[PDB]
Amino acid sequence: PKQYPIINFTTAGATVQSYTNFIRAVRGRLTTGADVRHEIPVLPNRVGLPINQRFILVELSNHAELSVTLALDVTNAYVVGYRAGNSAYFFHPDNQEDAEAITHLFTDVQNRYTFAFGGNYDRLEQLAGNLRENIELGNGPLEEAISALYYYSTGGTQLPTLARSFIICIQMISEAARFQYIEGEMRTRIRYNRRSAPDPSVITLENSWGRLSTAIQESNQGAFASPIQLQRRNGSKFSVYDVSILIPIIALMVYRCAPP
Ligand SMILES: O=C(O)c1ccc(Cc2cccs2)cc1
Repeated sequence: PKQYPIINFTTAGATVQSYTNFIRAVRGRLTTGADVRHEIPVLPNRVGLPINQRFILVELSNHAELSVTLALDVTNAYVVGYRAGNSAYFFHPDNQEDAEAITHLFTDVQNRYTFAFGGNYDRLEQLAGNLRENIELGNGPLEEAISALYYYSTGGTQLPTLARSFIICIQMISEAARFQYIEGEMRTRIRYNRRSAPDPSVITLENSWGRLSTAIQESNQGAFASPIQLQRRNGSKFSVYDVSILIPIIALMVYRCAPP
């Protein structure tokens, strides 16, 4: 339709309800082409997906009324790049096909840049000089991340702050879309007007998203080949035998194959 779907969100006067509707809307657009036949939605297969269905845009704004737009890949719900003003910035794609795909984003803009680095946490934590466990999430942090992303395009933001801001945005949007549990953790932060880094329960879920997507889609009648290990709020390890307990926790999965 000329442009990809746009969801708007603002930190200005943000409430639990407004964040909830925002995440609801993002999931909606992510799952237009999803396989919703089983207990957990499966995002469209990367292979053969027409380019006009490949991305969604998330436009973020704050009290300062600065605006940036993130591009998310519908196949994994992950941020691939963003726009601020007349410039767009992309994470380093892993292959030639992904590199072609992003040429279809933000075609309007004068200035296009591809970072040397990918958008995985390991690398972003390195650039930020900060682990996820010491980077606070909440409305306040998201407000500041929006400003920092905007001012990267004017020379006002240094790369470590940019990376820290991506880590914030990805967790509060992509991971909240992927995980009802993480969305809920954000709702609590918004309710009580607090900012705090994610505990190990949030972090291991984020790290386990691909593995969980795999174990679930390769399960025998919903029971797992081998158990997957997660962490509680206090760091203690437990394991999960079957999908039952994960249906309320994971909202979307990356396409995975299945056995012979
Ligand atoms: O006991 C806890 O603190 C705890 C246990 C499990 C999780 C992850 C899940 C929450 C609901 C189902 S699995 C988080 C925190």
